[PDB]
Amino acid sequence: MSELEKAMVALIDVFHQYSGREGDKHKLKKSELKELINNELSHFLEEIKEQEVVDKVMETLDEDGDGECDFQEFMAFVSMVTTACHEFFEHE
Amino acid sequence: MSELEKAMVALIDVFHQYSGREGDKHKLKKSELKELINNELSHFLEEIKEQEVVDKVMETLDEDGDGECDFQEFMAFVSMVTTACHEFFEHE
Repeated sequence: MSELEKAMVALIDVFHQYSGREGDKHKLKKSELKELINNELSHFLEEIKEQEVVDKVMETLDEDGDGECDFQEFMAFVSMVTTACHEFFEHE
Repeated sequence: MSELEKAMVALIDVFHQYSGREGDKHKLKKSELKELINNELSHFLEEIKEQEVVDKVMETLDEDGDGECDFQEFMAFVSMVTTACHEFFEHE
């Protein structure tokens, strides 16, 4: 019944879901990760002030596009992008 | 209407709330951060296999206990701890 719990804990669910799709149940794919952000989230993205944060995770993302991601990797990857844009509390 | 959106985006809300408590509205406090994790989350914690992940963020947390945290800092800090415990998809 809290914010970080229902929300943060909900993230742990996405991995059990998206990753629970195919046989694997503890490893994602650089493509399902880049898609996880530009698909599930993709909404408050406008100019992206942290071009280095999104270009850093998006770079390693398009750099391999041939391996799989982990749970701590797709986790620290979804947070950096959700914090890239400077305006995150102002949606007028 | 997605998992990463309602969840991940919900996190951006916690900062606008917990931090929106006092005058500041874009900076948390090492104490409200450590409390943000052990207060809002605190639930699926059992043995914590990543004693280094929780001891790493919990160390810098109890190391300063005198400054304030940012939004990308409290963000990458809440993800590392929610991924510290190895068992995150098995709650029997």
